[PDB]
Amino acid sequence: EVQVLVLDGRGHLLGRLAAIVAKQVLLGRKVVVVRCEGINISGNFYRNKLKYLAFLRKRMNTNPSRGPYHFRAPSRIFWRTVRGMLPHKTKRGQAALDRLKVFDGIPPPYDKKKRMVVPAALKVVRLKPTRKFAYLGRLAHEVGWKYQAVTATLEEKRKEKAKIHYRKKKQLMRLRKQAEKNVEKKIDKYTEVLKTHGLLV
Amino acid sequence: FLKQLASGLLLVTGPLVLNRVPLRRTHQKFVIATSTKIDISNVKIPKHLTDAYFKKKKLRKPRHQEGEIFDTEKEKYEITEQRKIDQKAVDSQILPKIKAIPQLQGYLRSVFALTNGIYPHKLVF
Amino acid sequence: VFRRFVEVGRVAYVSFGPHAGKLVAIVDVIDQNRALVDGPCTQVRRQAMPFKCMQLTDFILKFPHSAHQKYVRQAWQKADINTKWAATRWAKKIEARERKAKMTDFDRFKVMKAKKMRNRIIKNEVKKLQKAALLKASP
Amino acid sequence: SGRLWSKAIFAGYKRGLRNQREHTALLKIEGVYARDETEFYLGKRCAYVYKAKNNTVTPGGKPNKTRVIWGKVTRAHGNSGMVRAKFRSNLPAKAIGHRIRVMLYPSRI
RNA sequence: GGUUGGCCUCGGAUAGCCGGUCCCCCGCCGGGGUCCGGUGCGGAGUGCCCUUCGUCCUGGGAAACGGGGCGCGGCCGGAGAGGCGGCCGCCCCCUCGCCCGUCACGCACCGCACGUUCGUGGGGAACCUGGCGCUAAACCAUUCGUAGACGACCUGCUUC
RNA sequence: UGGGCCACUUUUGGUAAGCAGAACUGGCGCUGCGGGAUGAACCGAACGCCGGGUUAAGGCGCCCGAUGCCGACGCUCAUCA
RNA sequence: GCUGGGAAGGCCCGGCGGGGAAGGUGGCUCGGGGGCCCCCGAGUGUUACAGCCCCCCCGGCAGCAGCACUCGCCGAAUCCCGGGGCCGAGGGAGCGAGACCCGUCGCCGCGCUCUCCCCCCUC
Ligand SMILES: [K+]
Ligand SMILES: [K+]
Ligand SMILES: [K+]
Ligand SMILES: [K+]
Ligand SMILES: [Mg+2]
Ligand SMILES: [Mg+2]
Ligand SMILES: [Mg+2]
Ligand SMILES: [Mg+2]
Ligand SMILES: [Mg+2]
Ligand SMILES: [Mg+2]
Ligand SMILES: [Mg+2]
Ligand SMILES: [Mg+2]
Ligand SMILES: [Mg+2]
Ligand SMILES: [Mg+2]
Ligand SMILES: [Mg+2]
Ligand SMILES: [Mg+2]
Ligand SMILES: [Mg+2]
Ligand SMILES: [Mg+2]
Repeated sequence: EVQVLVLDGRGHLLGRLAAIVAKQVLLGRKVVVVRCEGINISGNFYRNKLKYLAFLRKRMNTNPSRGPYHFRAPSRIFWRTVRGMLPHKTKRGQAALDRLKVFDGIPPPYDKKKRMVVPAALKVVRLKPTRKFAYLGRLAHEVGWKYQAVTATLEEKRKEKAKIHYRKKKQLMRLRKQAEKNVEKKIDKYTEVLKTHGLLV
Repeated sequence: FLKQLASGLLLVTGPLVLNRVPLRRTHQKFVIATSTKIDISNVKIPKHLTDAYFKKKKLRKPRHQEGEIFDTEKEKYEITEQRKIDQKAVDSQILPKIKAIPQLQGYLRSVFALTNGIYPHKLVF
Repeated sequence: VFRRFVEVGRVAYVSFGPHAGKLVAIVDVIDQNRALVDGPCTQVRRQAMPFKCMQLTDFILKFPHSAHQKYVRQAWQKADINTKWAATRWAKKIEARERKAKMTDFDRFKVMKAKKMRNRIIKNEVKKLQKAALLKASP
Repeated sequence: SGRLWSKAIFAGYKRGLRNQREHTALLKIEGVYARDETEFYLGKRCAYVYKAKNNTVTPGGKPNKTRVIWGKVTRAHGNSGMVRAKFRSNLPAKAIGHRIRVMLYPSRI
């Protein structure tokens, strides 16, 4: 679509979410992924940590400053995973990669906006409940990431402000339900039209 | 929709009062037939309303070969008084049947559009 | 935690497959994945059926397992499921979802008009309630 | 007073992995994510509308910078709602991931 | 050169959830314990909101505690990238705008495409038009030697 | 032209060899194309310049066309799967 | 159309019955609960205050590879209609008038008239 797609990274498997996001950006869609620290990877944590430590070992022996760049932030880790699923050495792939914005936590532009979910990449449906998984935030923290604590504090601040918004939203909805009861005689004419056509059961 | 003409073109009137569409020809391949219908039986569509009636007319370019003085006159197409009489005759007997069932004139008065939620293949017309 | 159980006489709603949208009664169970399934009053003859296309309802019929279709129909007709089903919120949401899909262009226009007036009257009254509740002057 | 056309995306050309057939294009129509739903759009006129630098004549209007390459949907591609389209001229590769309009013109309904 | 309405947000669980209400505890709202509902999610994103032909006579309903002012002035909230959102005071106008009807009219351009928006779009020179405002540095040259292959770098140059 | 080489199978020397030597058919050499990421020999198939349809072998998370099937039944957790 | 001249199945409480049982109904016994009355578990066993399988002395009705989507192979035992896509190569087809304005022509399949009556709409 023409609008930006904002996806919540919590509870989403890394590769499965990256595959969906990669095809979306190749189709001209702007995608924003927030809470990349909440992304999950299947398999126990130690095993997934070994995979990144093996990644850390791959470096140019002659000059590591030129070699593979190992990004430790969860947002950049997810960004690199998507980059491995795009033709990033062509102009089409670079254009697609520039349509992806990745964030740790939820920054102020997107904290006030509704966030989508990809069921085909969710851990609850894609992974057996008895299997072990790893958190991208924990994996990032123990391999070099430096902002797990500050992101946690800011995410806790954001959650407190969101609860206040939800209580106002719930108070507004309660008032709307009371309003519907109050004006029922002057509404049943239009209520009946809605019911005949499947709206407002 | 009133009748199909001898060339297969459809004769349509959106009651000119309702949506400013006169008695006009149209092509069935470029229309969407909705399921809502009004009974226009026992109405009289005038006999002279044929393809020759609705066929376009032109002026240029007789008695004139070299174009130095513009022949762009007449371009204001004029509604023939016969066309107004025929439009008045058909509408006078279709409009009452449109007014019979509720809020059909308002339906004819609005235009059709695609909203970002709906898709044409999912729509029942 | 669990309230709805696969059992003999349990009425299930078919979500997809050749018999989607029908109600069936579970007559017997086989191999954990399939069940002997029979809807005599809903036009589903006895046959195997995966548990994946079933969605259990709250209705349980009383008949012995692997009983003949006649006894299942008698149990289905006595305390009839068809009328009880149609009265549930589950069924009338299915029906409401069906009539909304079959809504024509004219009906969409009239719904758009009714919704417009209904929302303006409701949203007026919301403002009035808000303004009224705003008069709170007390220690 | 309305969009009057369906939103579609020029995903790419009909192709193998290592061979590209540019004469036909694969379009992704919004809201059509299964092959059985592509029946409505078969034969429908599709247009790639873009802008250029020099003015060009507009049918029934003053010249402007809008250009268009017309086409039509030919058949369904795959099982997930893709359609194949033929345009009078092969679509430029710069249009991949951009808007294609499906006109609804040749209506069969 | 793209685009052809918007969605302004609980936290989350999934062998469970969501909503509402009386007592208890926290300084008038949250937090718990009852109790009542919903759960193939209907307080539903398979959703919601807005909905565009325009006017003229003309009645019934909705409202009338209303609307709209790039009208001013004041205030509050937002810092993770706040680049945003909200509330008052005064003023200035419409009784219109929303639904159902009456009444006719508008280029009805004579079947036809790129129509319809964002949009007063982004960027660069330049003219006119008013108000409020500003009057600086960098580099070279010189000097220094905490520096130095050359560049580069650290320094000084009318005042007490 | 009279340097050949490779593969299934049979087969001699050798511990063995992408080694050396035979038999048979096919191939590469002389051959492009689809597939095997990549590759003389493998699998499919051999080629004038094109449009449409359909396939072979091979595939259909994304790169990268195609499962975005409410696919079926099981097995498997690996701190070198 | 064929098949095991389909297999199952539906209705006729299938009726006169017989037998078998168990993933055991009722009842009874034992063990745990709700205000000596009502539930759950474990035994017993042959209808009971459910049902299941086989044989019948025999079945009857409908339907029939089902428009209650359980499981096939087919069409001289097969026809009708519709939609989308690509394409339009060729250019003197006249045994006839003795062609004359441009061969509406060959093969094939049909209709009417040179027979007469009616019938139904329409002028
Ligand atoms: K435009
Ligand atoms: K020779
Ligand atoms: K020789
Ligand atoms: K055809
Ligand atoms: Mg030689
Ligand atoms: Mg030799
Ligand atoms: Mg050898
Ligand atoms: Mg050798
Ligand atoms: Mg050679
Ligand atoms: Mg050869
Ligand atoms: Mg070859
Ligand atoms: Mg190859
Ligand atoms: Mg390989
Ligand atoms: Mg081809
Ligand atoms: Mg591949
Ligand atoms: Mg693909
Ligand atoms: Mg048959
Ligand atoms: Mg020709």
